[PDB]
Amino acid sequence: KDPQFTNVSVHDPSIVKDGDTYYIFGSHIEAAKSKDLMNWEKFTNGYTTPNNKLYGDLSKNLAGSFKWAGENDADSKGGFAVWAPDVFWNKDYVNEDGTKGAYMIYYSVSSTYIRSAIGYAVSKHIEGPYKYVDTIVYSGFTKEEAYDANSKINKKWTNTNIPKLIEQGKLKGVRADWFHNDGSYNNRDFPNAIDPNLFYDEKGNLWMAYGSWSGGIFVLPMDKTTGKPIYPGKDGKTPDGRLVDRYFGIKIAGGYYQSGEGTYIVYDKNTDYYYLYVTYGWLGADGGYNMRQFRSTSPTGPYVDAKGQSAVLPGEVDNSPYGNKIMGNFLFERKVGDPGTGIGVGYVSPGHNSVYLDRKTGQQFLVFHTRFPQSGEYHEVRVHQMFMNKNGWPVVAPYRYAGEKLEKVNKQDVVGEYQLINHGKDYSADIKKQIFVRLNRNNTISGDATGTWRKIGHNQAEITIDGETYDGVFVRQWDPTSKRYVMAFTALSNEGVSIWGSKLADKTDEEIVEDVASDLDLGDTDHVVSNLHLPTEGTRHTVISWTTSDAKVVSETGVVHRPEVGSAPVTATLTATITKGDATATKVFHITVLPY
Ligand SMILES: OC[C@@H]1O[C@@H](OC[C@@H]2O[C@@H](OC[C@@H]3O[C@@H](OC[C@@H]4O[C@@H](OC[C@@H]5O[C@@H](OC[C@@H]6O[C@@H](OC[C@@H]7O[C@@H](OC[C@@H]8O[C@@H](O)[C@H](O)[C@H]8O)[C@H](O)[C@H]7O)[C@H](O)[C@H]6O)[C@H](O)[C@H]5O)[C@H](O)[C@H]4O)[C@H](O)[C@H]3O)[C@H](O)[C@H]2O)[C@H](O)[C@H]1O
Repeated sequence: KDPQFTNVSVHDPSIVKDGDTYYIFGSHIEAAKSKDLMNWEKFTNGYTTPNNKLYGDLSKNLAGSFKWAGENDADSKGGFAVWAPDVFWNKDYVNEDGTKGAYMIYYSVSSTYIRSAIGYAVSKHIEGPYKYVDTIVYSGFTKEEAYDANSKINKKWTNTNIPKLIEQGKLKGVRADWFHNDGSYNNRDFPNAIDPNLFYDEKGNLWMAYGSWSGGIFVLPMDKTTGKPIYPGKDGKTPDGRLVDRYFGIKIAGGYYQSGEGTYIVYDKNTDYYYLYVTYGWLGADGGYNMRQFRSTSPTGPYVDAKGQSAVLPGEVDNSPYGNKIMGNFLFERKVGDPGTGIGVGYVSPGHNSVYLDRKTGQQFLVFHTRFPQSGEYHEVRVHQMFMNKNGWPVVAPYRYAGEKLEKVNKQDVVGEYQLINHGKDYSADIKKQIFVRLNRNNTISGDATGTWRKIGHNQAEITIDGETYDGVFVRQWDPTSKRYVMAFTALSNEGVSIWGSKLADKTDEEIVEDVASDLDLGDTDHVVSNLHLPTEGTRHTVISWTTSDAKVVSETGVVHRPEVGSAPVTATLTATITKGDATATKVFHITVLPY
């Protein structure tokens, strides 16, 4: 009855459901399918060309886009760069043969941090092969003629699709503000055209939101029929002050060179909210990708967080205060004495997500790529279920989706000790690990934090710590370390902080110290040539202190002193005294140290 998982490495996944089957489409022409959001099979060949699984002859097909960026050019020297797509079924799209209905993949191509463009391709079948249509949004264009190093491409704006639009009367003409004084692209205020996301709204209209760092995230209204932007055509401001551009659209997030990418927007027909997901930080293992969360009553904004702050920054400022941090770097550390093996389950730089909102059950899933502790830049896809908390915010489940659903939750299954992770607001390469609290039968919270708690209705959690209230739900989770299903909670404060709870198994101190003793292993102590690592700490704050029988062979801290060449091997005995509260255990380790 244990869950089975089959993983795949798709960067920047973007989920879509097609009948019985779930599909995700990532960067680098990578894509996979699942029937259960747990077992994925990849079906693509990547950047292979031709016979490219998605695009066929990659270079000739998408050449309309590669005239501008993303092929053997600058940062895509000797390769391609096809980034962060989105895929959906457009029942309204008029084909080349007059019939209506097609799959659309909206993709990015890029060659610098600013020179890039969004284009799209259509197809009879969702697995491809897709067939180019147009290139609709450019960035990194210049006021006069110019070139990037190791690039032959004239960057002047007259090389984009802008002149054609000025002809068709869709734009007045070039906006001066797009350029600095030196005539270069003004990405302080204007976007980098990648990461398109396609969403329908409440009345069934189509929209594309897009962008990464630089000037921010923009949204454009989309002609359901052709697949092309209905450009604003005139500059202006939104009623609340947000920039509207004639070409780029409406600014809904970010700005002033700060991070933010992987836009995904969903209309919730029940809460009547548009939820904006965005990822902060830098994608690699030392860059700290966060996922951030905002909402608006309009698809155009203004999008705000649980604190009621704008996703659009006021200037070059720390962006970390803004947006619900719904997931950062974390590790449910498997300390000495915890069941299972390994370091525990953790993520490094999770993010660039899509969302699937099921029409039948109303269950919501978060879908993202992530790296892992101790694994460098290796990454896999992960799915976490989201549940709607009492304030109209989806709250993310602590663990990957394993078939769980909301249930009636009984108080006696909630009471106990919890490992708790508080994702906070700051972010870095720091991995956040658990503290130890308990939810007591008297509805107080004691341990590494102090406060009160309430179950409300079938499963609503309310957690109060030091005058902050975190609202979310109690829900059952798969803990892959102890290999059991566990009680868990996730809750969100109106500071936009998320806290996670995973319930430890019930144990008394006398049981903890004996679990610690049985787990405490120094490895092979028979042929010792290096220093030994002696853990001073076991699970649930158990102190482990050490003594040695002979400091000349090995110290209290595990530093060994090998005999000089041509000596007899030497031995000492290390004693671990293990104490949790009033309990005590002892374990002895016999050490043999080899001479040089
Ligand atoms: O073999 C069978 C199967 O294979 C196995 O599969 C495993 C495979 O491995 C995966 O590869 C995935 C890896 O990740 C890919 O990377 C992801 C893609 O690229 C991403 O690029 C995004 C970039 O990120 C952002 O950078 C952020 C930011 O933007 C720029 O900012 C700098 C810039 O400079 C400033 O100047 C301003 C000055 O300031 C003012 O004072 C002055 O006036 C101005 O002059 C400017 O303002 C600043 O913005 C910088 O880039 C950075 O700072 C940026 O948005 C993007 O450029 C993209 O998001 C993502 O898609 C990596 O390439 C790939 O290797 C495969 O997927 C997987 O299949 C499997 O195991 C086997 O079965």
